[PDB]
Amino acid sequence: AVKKVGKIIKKRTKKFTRFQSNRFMRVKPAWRKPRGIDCRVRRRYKGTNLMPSIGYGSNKKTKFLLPNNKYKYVVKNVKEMEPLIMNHTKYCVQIAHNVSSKKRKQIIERAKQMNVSVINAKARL
Amino acid sequence: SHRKFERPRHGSLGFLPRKRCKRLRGKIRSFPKDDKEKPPHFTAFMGYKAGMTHIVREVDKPGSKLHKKEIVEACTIIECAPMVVVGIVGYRETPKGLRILSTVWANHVSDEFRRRYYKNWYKSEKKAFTKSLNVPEATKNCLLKRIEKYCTVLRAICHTQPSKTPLRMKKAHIMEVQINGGSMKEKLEFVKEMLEKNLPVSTVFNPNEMIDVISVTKGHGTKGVVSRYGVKRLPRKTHRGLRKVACIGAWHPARVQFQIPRHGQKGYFHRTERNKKIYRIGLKTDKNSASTDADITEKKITPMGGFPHYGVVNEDFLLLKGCVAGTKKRPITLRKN
Amino acid sequence: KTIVSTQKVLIPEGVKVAINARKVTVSGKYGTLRRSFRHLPIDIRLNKLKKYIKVVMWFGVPDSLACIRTVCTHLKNMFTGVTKKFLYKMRLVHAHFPINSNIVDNNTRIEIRNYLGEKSVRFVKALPGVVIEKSPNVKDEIYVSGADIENVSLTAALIHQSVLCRNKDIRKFLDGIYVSEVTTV
Amino acid sequence: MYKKEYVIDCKGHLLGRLASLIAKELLNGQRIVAVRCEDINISGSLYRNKLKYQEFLRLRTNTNPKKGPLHLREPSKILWRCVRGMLPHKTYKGQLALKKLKVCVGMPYPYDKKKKYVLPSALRAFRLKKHRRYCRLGTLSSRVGWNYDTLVKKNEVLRKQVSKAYYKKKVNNLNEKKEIKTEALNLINPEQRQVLENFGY
RNA sequence: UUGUUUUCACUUUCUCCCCGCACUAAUGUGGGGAAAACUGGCUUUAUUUCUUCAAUUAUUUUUUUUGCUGAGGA
RNA sequence: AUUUCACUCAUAUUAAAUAAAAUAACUCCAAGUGGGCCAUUUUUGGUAAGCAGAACUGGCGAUGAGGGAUGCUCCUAACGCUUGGAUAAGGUGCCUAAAUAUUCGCUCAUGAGAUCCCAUAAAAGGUGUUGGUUCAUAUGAACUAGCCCUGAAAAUGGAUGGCGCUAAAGCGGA
RNA sequence: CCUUCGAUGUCGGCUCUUCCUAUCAUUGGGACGCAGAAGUCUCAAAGUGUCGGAUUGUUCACCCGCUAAUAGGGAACGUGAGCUGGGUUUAGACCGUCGUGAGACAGGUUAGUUUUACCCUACUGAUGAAUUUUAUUAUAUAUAUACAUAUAGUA
RNA sequence: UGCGAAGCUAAGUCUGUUGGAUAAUGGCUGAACGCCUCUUAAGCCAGAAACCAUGCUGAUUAAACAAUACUAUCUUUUUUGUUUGCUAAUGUAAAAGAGAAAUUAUAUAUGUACCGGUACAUAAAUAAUCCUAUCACCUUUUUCGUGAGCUGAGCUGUGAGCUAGGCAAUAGUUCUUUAACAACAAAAAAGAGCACAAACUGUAGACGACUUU
Repeated sequence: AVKKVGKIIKKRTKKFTRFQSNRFMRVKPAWRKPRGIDCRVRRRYKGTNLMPSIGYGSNKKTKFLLPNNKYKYVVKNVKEMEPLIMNHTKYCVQIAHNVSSKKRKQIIERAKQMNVSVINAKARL
Repeated sequence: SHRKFERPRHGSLGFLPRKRCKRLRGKIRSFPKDDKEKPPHFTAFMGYKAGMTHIVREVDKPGSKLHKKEIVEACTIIECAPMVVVGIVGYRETPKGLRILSTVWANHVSDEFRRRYYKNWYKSEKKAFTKSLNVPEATKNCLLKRIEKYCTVLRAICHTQPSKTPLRMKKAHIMEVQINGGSMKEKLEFVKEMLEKNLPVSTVFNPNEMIDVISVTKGHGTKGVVSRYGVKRLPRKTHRGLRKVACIGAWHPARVQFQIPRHGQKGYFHRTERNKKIYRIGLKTDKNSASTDADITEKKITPMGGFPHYGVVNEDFLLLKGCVAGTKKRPITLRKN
Repeated sequence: KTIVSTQKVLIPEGVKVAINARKVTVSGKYGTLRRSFRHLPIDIRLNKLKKYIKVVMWFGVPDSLACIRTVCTHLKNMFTGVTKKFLYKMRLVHAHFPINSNIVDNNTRIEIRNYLGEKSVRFVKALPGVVIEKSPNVKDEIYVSGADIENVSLTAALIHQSVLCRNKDIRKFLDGIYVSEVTTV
Repeated sequence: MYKKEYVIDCKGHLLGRLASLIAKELLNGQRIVAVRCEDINISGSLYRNKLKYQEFLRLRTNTNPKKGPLHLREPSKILWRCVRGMLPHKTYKGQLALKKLKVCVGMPYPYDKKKKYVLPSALRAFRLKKHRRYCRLGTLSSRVGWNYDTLVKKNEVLRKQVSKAYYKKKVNNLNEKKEIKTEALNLINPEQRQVLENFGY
């Protein structure tokens, strides 16, 4: 069903799974459109693995923003934080996975004094 | 398509499943219908198959090829030491069948009877039936009065005395014999006056009387279809053996029917044969049990050397015309017609 | 579908009747008859001081209307039977083998022998309230009497049907017991 | 529908209509107990219904009749099977609805002492024209092989006697209570009296 | 080659008479006759709150209790 | 006949009406396809066929959804993701959401009957019952057509979808 | 020619079971051009039973004989991981006819490998726990209670 | 090679019911249709190797159940709680007055009184009804019923009531009204044997299982 928090409405949860991936190990759950001929899912038989459509698209006014109602931006050092100084209340910052504890403390403190929220603030400590 | 040549099926479907019987003891499925007019009387008895012999009798069948001539007939000997009556059970009719109201025991029961309640009597404390028997007589009379008022079928618990037989078994075979006769008032007193004393066979049965026999047939383990159902042997050229049923069903239904003979257990089946005539009720006391007025010899029923695989019959017995199901030492329940 | 249809039955002198919920009871000098009509939709108006009973049906289709006269005739048969016993005279006819009839059990359970020389006893038990005897005038006659027309007639039919011949030309082997006449006492 | 359980007297009730009403109640989560199931009526002649049951009886699985349609002969079981056939018994909810039903022949110990209800929408007197044949489920079951009809009749006449005694005692108690009321009604205040007789108490 | 006119036959009785005279489904009844005129119908005068002023259609104006929804941010 | 000059033939609703008529016209390059099948209507061969061969249109293929219990082709209706409302086809005794609704008839079946496709039934009969028509002094006839009945027999056990239903939950209406 | 040619083992017999009724006999009836006897027509009825052999691979058939009767059928033309392999239907060979020939024959003849179950289910027998949101045709000194009752092991 | 007990075995021996309701058919009474008619109306009868019972076989085919015999620390009230794999501990297919025992007939029933009948009452929108709820507390005057203990009987308690008096509720507008039933844990008070295995058997048997000592 639809999920609605604040103004952000997510039109569908529980991401689509590939047909028959439940009962075949070689078939990964990642969605693939089934070509088939008599394919059930392709023909849209009721009660079987509905396919993604453009109609599920979230509205463009609130498309990419996180539950904190702002867009995420992934940074790798303190230098890539400069553009956030202007839109600190529209963007949250996430530190890249391959950033060391050297630099993570620096990015955390810089974002703190920049007044921009950090997503994975308590990582690697 | 149809069979080229029809012939009746093999074996009776009425004795299915040909599985092993639950118990070694013959169990009466139903007792004869109650007749109010007749006086109260017992209906069944228990004995043991001692073996068989043959007798000579003069036929009195006019217009028959035998008539006045003397005939040899096979006869089964069933040793019947007196049974002991120990209990009364009352039944009442409900739309769900017969319901026990209660059972009333006698003041004393034999150790032979109590053994039947134990799997390991030798190591047991033998505490069964030890403190339920000294109940006050007032409650006894109350239970009998309620049985009189409400019950409509009366049976007496009675047990055999294997110690009087050559059996290795020591625990008694116990069973309920239904009392058929007058009203419950008379039935209750008829059983109460016999609530502890011995029950001889002569009380239950008379000579020259037709009775039914209930017993478990002789066991044979698992047997092939040829022996078990009497199917015809396949020709000698058959590839994977000839002692089997060739076709065990048509293509459809795509199953094997339950009417198809198959290998399995043979023997040790419960059976109830009708119309066995009592030829003589031999008594323990007399020494001429096997003597006739045309023989006047001094001899008892036991053949010289003893009954094979059984022993010596030192108690009451009845000479039954024909054969009866079961091996030697098998408990046979005799039922009134 | 007619609105109301009635028919009237006179009550004879020596009879006393009682009708409750179309359950009629008739009493006379020859016994008592008791009949139930609860399988028909009818009002039974019993008038005692002026005799007669009227059977009236409302909204009767012809199939149901056919039963009014049936009920009335049943009632008048009850009256006649209770005032003068219904009598069925039967005749025993035989070609070569005389039929030996024996009446036992205080005029019930007649037994028949020598039917076609079969020397096997046949017998019929009279229905309740029915008496079988032999006529004192004609030697091959049987009287079946009683208050209930249905009972006596059924008993006579039982006598007749107990003695049918088998595997022979029925129109040549005429022997048997036949209802010669039906009257009253 | 809103009681802990409904005890209904099946005497003089048409089998199919009664089963339909019972099934709807059970599906709505109402526990019912059907008593005197051997007095259920069925439209159509006794011979016709006997023929129908013989056709049912002739029906068994050829391979192994143990698995076949268990035929059942008690009128209570017949009513139970009719209700089951009127019910989605192969689902969990349908199974619960089926098990919420109890059927008896006669009136046993708990149910002979509680109020029995009647469904007028299924009464023979209201649903069958008086000139058309009907059957009695008890006699049908007896002809099919129930062989417990007469015993139920005996138990029923005994229950009739005890119920008659109870009813006489209850009538005496109600009469004496009404006599108490008509006199104690003069001892209350007059305006209380006026209210009571105005509203018919 | 259309109108126009004429005749009898049409109702209620808890009315009466005769016959069956209690015969009815009936606290009545079947058949045959008389009676006026409550009943029913019509014609006048006054009224429509004693009572009715309907229904359908066209044309208009409201009303009780309530379900769901709130895009946008000029 | 062509050419050039004149004059002028509704257009303000548009030389008849209507038109999400330019979503047109044209050009280029190229894919797949070139075994079809079904329904209504028509039709050829055939005794007939879920047979063979054709015509029109619509479908199935290539297509799901509601209904027809079930069903590639029938009825409704064609499809982004939702919230309400109201319906179509079809239904409202239970299975199963909604009427044991209302109103008027018919029918009793000892193998009743019960939604197009659709899942078979005929000639011939009936003194079953219901309603009409035409002849003869409340009777006798002869017709007629509704429901019912006979005609009506097959193989695992059995199917109005099941239960069941007769003051219908059947048939024909409103 | 709708399904099966990346194979559904294609004749008959033997064996074994079940089903239908359009009933051959047996059961009880009705009709007769029915005296009896025998028989014919027909109804309800599928409970019971429907055989031994000679010839032929045969089904079919036809005789001998018994019988009460020797009825008709279905089940993938029931039944080949049940058999057999006589026939048909590979390769050898013979004859006749046909063909120039290689060869052909819905002509005859003779000889010619018949594979696998230990899986699932079905069926036949053989052990066997667990079973409270479960059960109750009562239980209580002419008398109350389901608002109750019921533990478990052994026998 | 003879004979060959025991055991298996047939070619040997023994045993293999009667009731109900019906079909076909033949009938009874009897209208429709003044007569007649087995009913092709209502209401009945007799009736078959068929049907259903009876009888027989299974019944872990009913995941079924009863009575009996003996036994396992066990059995009854109150308070607090169930907010190394474990060693305290909770679940509801349905509480919010979940209220209700005569029987029966449907072209009628039921009670009473007499001898199925007569007479009289009652009931006939029957649950469209009846019954049950709120009067707190404490104090005074008291009235009437039931339990412990005492000796048909006195007293205490309990339930209902009578006269008179003053005495409380308050959480800011509702977020289920935490209200039922059953169970369990801890702590207090009172009362309260068998089976398998083993050896043997052989009426049993592939192994289990079964019969025994």
